[PDB]
Amino acid sequence: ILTMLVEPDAGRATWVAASAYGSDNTTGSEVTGALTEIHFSTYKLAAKSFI
Amino acid sequence: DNFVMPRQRAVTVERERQAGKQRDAYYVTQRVNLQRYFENGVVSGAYAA
Repeated sequence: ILTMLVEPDAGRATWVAASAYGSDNTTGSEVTGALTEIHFSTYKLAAKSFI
Repeated sequence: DNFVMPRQRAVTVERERQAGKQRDAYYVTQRVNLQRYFENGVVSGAYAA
């Protein structure tokens, strides 16, 4: 088995209102994201004959 | 000359950065007091009650 890594999608920022300029909301929201993985595998093909 | 000025530390400024709000807080503190040696040596007048 071969395991590959897949990167997540994109987030977005926030437009802070003028009122919250001095509070702790000035930095805006937080963008989260986690990785993901996929897998590969194989199958077997065979045939025989006699003389 | 009956009064003194006990003091531990002078006036000190101290700035701090608060990146969570991008404000730059400023602090100034000092420690002082007013004490007299003996329980006498002051008189104050007053208006009529």
